[PDB]
Amino acid sequence: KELKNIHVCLGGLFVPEAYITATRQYVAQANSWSLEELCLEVNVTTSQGATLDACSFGVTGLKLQGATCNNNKLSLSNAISTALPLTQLRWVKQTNTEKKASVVTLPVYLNFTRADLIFTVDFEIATKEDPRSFYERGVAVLCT
Amino acid sequence: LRSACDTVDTWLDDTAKGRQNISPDKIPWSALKTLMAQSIYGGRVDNEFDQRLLNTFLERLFTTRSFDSEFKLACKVDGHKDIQMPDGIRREEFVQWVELLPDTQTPSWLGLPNNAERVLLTTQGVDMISKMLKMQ
Repeated sequence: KELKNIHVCLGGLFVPEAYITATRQYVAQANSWSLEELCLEVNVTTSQGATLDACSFGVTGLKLQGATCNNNKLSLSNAISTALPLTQLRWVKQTNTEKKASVVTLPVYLNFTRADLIFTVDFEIATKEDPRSFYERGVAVLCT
Repeated sequence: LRSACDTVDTWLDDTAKGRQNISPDKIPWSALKTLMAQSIYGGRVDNEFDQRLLNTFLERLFTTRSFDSEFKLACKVDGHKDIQMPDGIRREEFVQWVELLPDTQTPSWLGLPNNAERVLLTTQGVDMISKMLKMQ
């Protein structure tokens, strides 16, 4: 039971993709749901060591490429990598309400080569930032 | 590029049935974009995020707005200036526009951040020093 409360560096794990599936399988088991019925909500904390909800998991070492995260609202940045202190991966019942016209889906790659996709995160953009500009600038998240 | 040129000619000839001036909104934008999204430049893509990037450029560049006077090929390359769509109706006008492009290309021309070339340029500059030193 202590496996759920421990923060995990996804880069350190040998198979980071399997951890994402395991957390998805963990939440659907308690709520008697299917894995397809869970969408991944992402929350980024200012500092590590925050309140961990039952359906939430703490991940460390995620690096934001080409953007900055402030209050769960991405803005385009001219810096290379921005460290995310602690990312809470929360699994919730899917409500299939489409996007929100200010949401970008960011690939999460294992390392800088971007040769291996781990999973996908959804963030809400801020100001008038065009989500298409995020796509063109190659905004992504690195596990290590 | 050749396949895309054949596709452009095939579908433009299909719509403009031997006519002199086809309306821009009657150009088969859906046919051109989809065929390039899926088959031409699209068949090589094995990544959904690279596919989305390919779709983003095709959706921005192949519309009726491309025939407007103030169409914008790229926006804010150097923060203030940006690249305007030439108002040409003949091939020679477009070739003149290409020849008048400045020699100040930055990755912002491509939609990339301008820092994308910083490491690549720095390595080449050191590479030039190493090559010059070796030939001494």
